[PDB]
Order: sequence, then structure tokens, then C-alpha cells
Amino acid sequence: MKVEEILEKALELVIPDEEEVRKGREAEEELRRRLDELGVEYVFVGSYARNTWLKGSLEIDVFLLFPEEFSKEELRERGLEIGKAVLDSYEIRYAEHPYVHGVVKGVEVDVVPCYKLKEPKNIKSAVDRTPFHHKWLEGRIKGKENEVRLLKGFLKANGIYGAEYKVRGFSGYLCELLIVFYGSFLETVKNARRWTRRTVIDVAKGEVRKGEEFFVVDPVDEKRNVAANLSLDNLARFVHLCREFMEAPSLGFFKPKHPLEIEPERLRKIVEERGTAVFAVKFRKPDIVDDNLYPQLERASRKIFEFLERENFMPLRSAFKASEEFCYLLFECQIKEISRVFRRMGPQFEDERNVKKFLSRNRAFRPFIENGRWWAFEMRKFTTPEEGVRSYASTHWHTLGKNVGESIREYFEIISGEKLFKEPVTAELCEMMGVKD
Amino acid sequence: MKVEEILEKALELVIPDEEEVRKGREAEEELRRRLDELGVEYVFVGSYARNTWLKGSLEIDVFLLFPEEFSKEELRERGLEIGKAVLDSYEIRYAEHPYVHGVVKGVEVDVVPCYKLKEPKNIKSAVDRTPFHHKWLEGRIKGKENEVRLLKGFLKANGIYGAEYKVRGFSGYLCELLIVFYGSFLETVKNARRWTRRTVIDVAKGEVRKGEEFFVVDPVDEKRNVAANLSLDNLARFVHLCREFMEAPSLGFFKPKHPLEIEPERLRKIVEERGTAVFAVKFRKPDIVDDNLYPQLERASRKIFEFLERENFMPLRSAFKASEEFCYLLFECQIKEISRVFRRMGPQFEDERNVKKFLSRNRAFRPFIENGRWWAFEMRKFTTPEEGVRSYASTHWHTLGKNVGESIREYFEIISGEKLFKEPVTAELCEMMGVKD
Ligand SMILES: [Mn+2]
Ligand SMILES: [Mn+2]
Ligand SMILES: [Mn+2]
Ligand SMILES: [Mn+2]
Ligand code: NA
Ligand code: NA
Repeated sequence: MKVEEILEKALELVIPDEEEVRKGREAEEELRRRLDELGVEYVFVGSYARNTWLKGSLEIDVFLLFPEEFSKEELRERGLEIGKAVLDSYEIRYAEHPYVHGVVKGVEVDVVPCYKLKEPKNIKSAVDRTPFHHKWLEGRIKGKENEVRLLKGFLKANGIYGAEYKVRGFSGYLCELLIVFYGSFLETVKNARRWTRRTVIDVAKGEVRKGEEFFVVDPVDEKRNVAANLSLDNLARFVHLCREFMEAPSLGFFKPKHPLEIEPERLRKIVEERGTAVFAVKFRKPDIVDDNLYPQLERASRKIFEFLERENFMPLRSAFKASEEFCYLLFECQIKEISRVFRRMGPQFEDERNVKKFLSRNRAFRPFIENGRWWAFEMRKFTTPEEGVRSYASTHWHTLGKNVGESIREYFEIISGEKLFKEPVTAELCEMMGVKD
Repeated sequence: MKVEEILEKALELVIPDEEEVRKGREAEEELRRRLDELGVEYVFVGSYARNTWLKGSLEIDVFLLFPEEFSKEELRERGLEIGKAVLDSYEIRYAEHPYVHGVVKGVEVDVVPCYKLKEPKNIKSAVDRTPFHHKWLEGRIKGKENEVRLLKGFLKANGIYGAEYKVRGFSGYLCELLIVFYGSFLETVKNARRWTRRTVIDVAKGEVRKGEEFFVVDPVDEKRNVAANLSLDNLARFVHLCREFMEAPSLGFFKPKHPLEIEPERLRKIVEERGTAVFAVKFRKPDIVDDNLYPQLERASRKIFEFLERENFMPLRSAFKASEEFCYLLFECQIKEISRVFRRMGPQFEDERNVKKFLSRNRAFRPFIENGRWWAFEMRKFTTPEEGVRSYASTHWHTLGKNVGESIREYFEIISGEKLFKEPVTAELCEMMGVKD
């Protein structure tokens, strides 16, 4: 309905509501009042400070700015003493070093100790870049705050906003960089139609060029890829979404898709038509944070996938899901049942000693020569992909992630058929099979 | 029971019987009387002339020796005019050029026109080497005639005597060369335990060395591999049989194996236990000679084998059989049924035009991105190896040998299960699956 008018409407899906802005205003006035009362040097950073934050994602970040001659333990103790005193409630989470993540008057706050520094090239972590991120962006992003939100909003409605490992999408900083680079949401989208897996966006040089991987060069530090956590597949998806948008623009690109919620009977039909084996490994969710869990689920599900390939069950795709209590590793394979008999490779006919060993083993059928080499018929211990994985998970849990493996060691189940539809996995199965609306 | 005594007993399985020797004597006296009466220059060649021939394989070869100044058509006409006049019954078969293959007093004779030549390096075909083969071997093989028979006999009882393509084993000439080289049957066997696929036996140099393939150098012509038609797998088998013989010698190595002749019920059990798909392609045998048929059956059966591999039915082995009326191509596959759905590869996400084409095709499920590339779920047209081959043989018969293909084009059948056991293939199936006695 004309791009200019669709963007206007999306601004209402994207700009946070009234009581949200003023909920942040008073948590920002309370927090100032507490820190000011204590004499701490501080700075508000992140997207709240710049009025670029998405509707629904209100977060205040405050960095404590402590003189360059403070030790690595003295800043770690003192910095958290102020975080106790300033927050309604406090805890010590870790991004790399400890930092207080709590609440003030109903609003998430992160308090972070870090060196007071003028000029970068004098920093230690991802934490010490942040004040410089903010400084670099403040003023350049003025007038363009709504563009950022439109971009964050576009990404979020399509499941690719957030650099955390559950998402492996676009961070807020990345979105603000992009807007500074291209000028607007719409120019970002138009230009991203030509991005490749080798595109280097060098923001500080005003330059796009080719290199080895997708890389957005941090204007604060030229060694840092701001898009380091963006996965290749989400880059691909973004590029394609940008092409689709410019081809037939629509408000629905800023709305989440009315989900599938199909009933067991359609799924039964679909599975029957496809003629695959569909099953899940179920086990108890380890009590670790997301950024630790999701890489483990990815590795577990990859390991089982490779086992199934190697064992000739021809896996099509796999997926994984964490619920409150359980995790699920989900698979679909082209082979529902393989023969009991298989070929085991023996030695070249020349190698007398080793042929003798190969021929010693008692078997039910006679070995044979083919293309100059011995081979023997031997028997598999499992004939379905479900039995295979029972066996693999029982024996090779050690390879399925530190905590994922240890949980599976304690308890796991293979689920197929009508039982698989009693678990909260239907949505994931549908997506994994490309089920249409 | 001691090697020396086993060899003595085998000599009775190997040296032709009494009425066989004198059946050849009188066919050799009749034939001389006919050619002598006509004034033809001739020479008896082959293993009859040297008393090296196996029990059961009585064959007289006579080569007509015509002056060096005879044309290539004048020797072809005249040479066959004498073959009509000398044989009870005559026909013109082809090894490379025409030659009369008929009978005299109940005995196969080949009459062959060829140039009368002193010194080789003045020859045209495999035919002109033969007189020189005989000349080179006559005198060197005296006293060792029984050794040759023992060797021919050992090879024949194990299915590897004959260079013709149904066998791809050891020719008579090769066996006589081997005996001259090593001196005896037993030294041939002892030394062949060390043969490799790279062994060069250079008879005229009294030398064994390494080269690129198994090669027995013709003492008459150094470019000629006397073992050219020996297959790698039969070489392998011979080597292994020679090892087994020296390890536990026995008369039974000169006897054929009391065959399996298993009944349908055991085969049903075995197939059930193995859990494979076992089937055959049946069709009418083309009316061509063996050396033409068997390479075609090998190619047809290889082509279907590769189709089944490529289509993920995981073929274990294949075999083929010609009966009087039908041929059979036999297969065993690990996959009895595959899913209807499969992954079709699309383009890299970057390639806008080609992604658009890939995404245009109407399908039942949505395509998806994985590792930077598009993929689509699509549907197979067959889900069992039997259906696959119905389809392949109906469409790609042209690739299955000139005559084999044309017959299959006219009529073929896929046979499975109880029907497969109504055909004369059981012995071949058993061997292909390594069924034990
Ligand atoms: Mn924060
Ligand atoms: Mn940075
Ligand atoms: Mn002959
Ligand atoms: Mn020769
Ligand atoms: Na196991
Ligand atoms: Na076809």
C-alpha cells in the first residue's frame, strides 16, 4: 500500500507505548538520585539512553566509570557494592566478568564496573567497548531513532533480532551501525539485497568491500566483527526477506506469523505421506542459562544427525526445543528400516596375515572377494533409526555437551508416533518438515 | 595325506581316459589323410599336439601354412575351401578373422588360415602368434605334460580355467607358460602364494618383477600379456586357493564342490534373517555368442547396480545368469523401502534470479535455507528398489548393452519372493549371499 505508508503504520508496532516511556523515565530519575547521592561517576549507555529501544524491550544500562589506577579486584568488589546499594534487588550474572543485573521500580537495570577511559585502544573486555559504542553512536543516531526501531522490529517479527545464541541474529548495536551507514531503514533493506557471505561493511571508512566472511567492522575497534554472532543462515534469511519486502511490501513483515497450531491428525497424515521416520530424544533440561544450553543442544543434535548419516538412515533435518522441564532433539530420516546384514570391508587379497585374521571370525555367511579385496557379510545391532539412537545416546552421551550429555546419561526417551504428539514439539516438527498453512 | 600322494590321485582326475586318447588318434590320422591327399602345408598346434590337454576337453587345432605372398582375401577364401573339404561338417566362426570350426570323426577341429613365417615380428593377429606359441612350447613342455594337466585341473575344479569371458580365468597357453617357468604344478602353487596385482612374470627373461598390472609376458611377443583376460578377482582367488592348498592339501581341490541345491524354505528363512530386498530382472536371452553376451550382462548388471547406489537403495552385490531361454540380473539391497520425500538442492542464497526460479515451482512443503543454501522437499516416483529398477530398465535400456538392452526394451519382468524361487537362479542367489553348506 505504498512503502511510505506501510512504514508509518509499522512505527506504531515499533515505538514503545506511553506508560512504558514514563515507566523508564522514573526508573531513570530514581537511579540517578541513588548514584548521585553516593558520588559515583557513571554513564547511561545502550538503547534506552538513545531512545532507540524496541517496544517491549525496556532495559537501562549504567556503567560505573572508575579511575584508570584501580586494580582488577578493587573494581570488581567496589563496583558491585554500589550495585547492591542502588538496586531494589541485585544479582551477579556473567557476560565475561561479573556485573550487577537487577531492577529499579519495575525496570531491568545492568550495572557494570569499568575503567574511565578517554580514547579506546585502552580496553580489556567487550564491557570496556560499550561506553565507546555509545559515545560513537550518540549524535550520529539523532533524528534516526525511529529508523532503528523499524529495523529492530522487522528483525524481531521474523525471529532474527538478538545476538544471543538462542537467536544468532542481529544485535541492537549492529542495527544502529547499519542505520548510520545507510541512513534509513529502507536504504538498509534495499542495500542488504546485495549482501553476500563475504561482505565487509566498514562503517568508520564509509565503505563496503569483499573479504573472507560477513564482517561489520566496529568503528570503535577495527578487529571486532559487530556481526560475529549473526549465523550464516540468518544472514541469508535477512537478505531474502529484504528482497521479498522490496518486491511486495506489507505491514505483515513487522507482525509475527499467526502460528500453525495444527492438530495431531494433520501431522499424522503429513508424516504418512512423506513416509519418513519422525522421532525425538527427550530428557531433562539442565539448569544452565540459555547461552550455555543452546550451543549444547546444537551440538547434541548435530552429533546424533551425523551418527544417523554415518549409519545410513539418511536424516533429512533435525531441530531442538527446550521447554520448562524437558529438552527435545528432533529428527526425520528417510530410512525407517535397514537390513540386518551389511558389508564389512576386509584386506586386499595380497596381505596374507591380515586375510587370515579376517577369515578367522565366525560368521553366518561366507566372506567374498570383490575388486581385489575381501569383504564379509555381518549383522547390524539395530535396524531402525530409533534403535540406533537409543544405542548412540546410551553409549556416547559424553559427546553431547557437558550438561546435555550428563542429563541424557541419567535419563532419556526416544519418542515416535502418537506419543510424540503428546509433547510440545508439534510446532517445531511442522517447521522442520516445511508444513504449509 | 602328503602332497606327493594327493598329486598322484589327481592325475587320474586330470589325464584323459583311454577311448578319449584313441578317439583323438584316429581323428588325427583321418585328418592327416585328407590334408595330405590335397597337398596342403599344415601344422597341428594347441594342447592336443602336446598331450597337455585336460580330461574332457579334446580339441584338435590345425593351422594352414600359406606362402608369405598370399593376399588378405586369397588366404581368406582358399583357407576355407580346404576346411570344407577336410571336415565332416564345417562352419565359419570368428575369433577376429573367419576360420573353419567343425568336426572329424566325433572330434572338434579348428582349421585356421595363416602366413607361413619363420621368425615372429612378421605377424598380424592373435592367430599368427599361435604357431609360434606351439613352436616355443614344444620340447620345453616335454616330461611336464602331467604338471600342466594338474594345473588346468586345479583351475577348472575351482571355476577359473578358460580365458573366455564367461570365465575370465587362465588360458591353456598361460598354464603351459607357468609350468615352464616354475617347473612343476607344485612350484607354481608355492610361488603364486606371493603374486600381487602388480606381478610381471617375464618368461623369456626367467624373471619376475613389478610393474603396473598383472602381466605374463608372451615369450613370442613382449608386448602381449598372456594373462590379459584373467580378472583381478580370479587372480585373487587363485592366490588364495594356492595358500589354502599348501596349508591343508586335499584331493577335493581337484574336485568340483558338491553344489548347494537348497530348497525354497531355507532361502526364505535366510532372506528374512538378512532383511534385504532380493529381486531379479528377467528377459529373453539374445541370440549371440557367449563372448558377446557375458560382457553385456556384466554391463547391464553394473548399470542397474549403480542406479541403485545413486538412488540410495544400498545394493550389497549383484550377479547374473543365462539359461537357455532367459537371462537374469540379480540384486540384493539393504533398503527395502525409502521415504517418498527427499531433499532437492537449490542455489546459494546470494543468487537472486536462480532462487526465484527454484521458489517458483509449486510443491507441497516449503523450501528452506541450510548452510547458506536453498533446499526443497520433493517427492520420489518410486519407494522400493524393485519399482526403481522397473523405471530404470523401462527408460534406460539403451545403456544396458546392444543386445541386452534391445531385449529388455521388448520385454522384462521384476521378480521377488516366492516367484523368484520358481526361476533357475537359486544357486546364484546363494552364492551372492554367501550361504554356507
Ligand atoms: Mn542491558
Ligand atoms: Mn566494540
Ligand atoms: Mn581349438
Ligand atoms: Mn602370443
Ligand atoms: Na550403545
Ligand atoms: Na522410467
